[PDB]
Amino acid sequence: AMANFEDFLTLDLRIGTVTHAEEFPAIRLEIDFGELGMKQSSAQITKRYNPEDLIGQQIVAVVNFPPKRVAGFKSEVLVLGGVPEAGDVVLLQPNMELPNGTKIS
Amino acid sequence: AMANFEDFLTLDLRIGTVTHAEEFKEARVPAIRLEIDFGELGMKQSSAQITKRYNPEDLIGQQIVAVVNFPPKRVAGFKSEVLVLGGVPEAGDVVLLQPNMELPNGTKIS
Repeated sequence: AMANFEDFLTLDLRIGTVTHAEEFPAIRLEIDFGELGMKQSSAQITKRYNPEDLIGQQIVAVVNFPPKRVAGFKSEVLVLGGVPEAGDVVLLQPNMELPNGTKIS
Repeated sequence: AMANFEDFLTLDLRIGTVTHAEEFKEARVPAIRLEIDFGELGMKQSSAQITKRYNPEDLIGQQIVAVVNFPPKRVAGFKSEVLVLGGVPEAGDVVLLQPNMELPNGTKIS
């Protein structure tokens, strides 16, 4: 099914840096989005990522959806990844460091 | 302004690998013309205004992220079939998105 570019333009895709990560199947993240401030995300990225690995990792997120609660944790942004098989995620990242809050287009 | 998740679900974002790249002028703007392998979707062509930070040589074999289900974009005879995504920290400056680890071409993004 063909998509509308104006729907893409409604999305706010940003770069942010992971500043905290914790696991108690998801990882709770806090992420620095620059002028947008700090935001939380819950990400089902336990297949490949250990919370230690992630501090200072730059990610790509959609920042302007309504929040959702995952096991009580407020997830405010949707962190984007490729899914080559069910349960598996590889994070997207910029190829070079960018300023936090950089817009994607 | 707040976006609807259902609208996001209409988009088809995919990983592809650049197999060929050439510097050219798109409507008198320096750009790189890319041929990109999207796995099950096959080969697609795109133009990207990425000359600030990229040269054709170092793009070959690189994996990128693109939206593949928009109508094609045409500029001055050049059809772009996918939108290659990048961060734009200032005018003229593009840093490409990439997967953090290797993925099969055509892998879907969510």
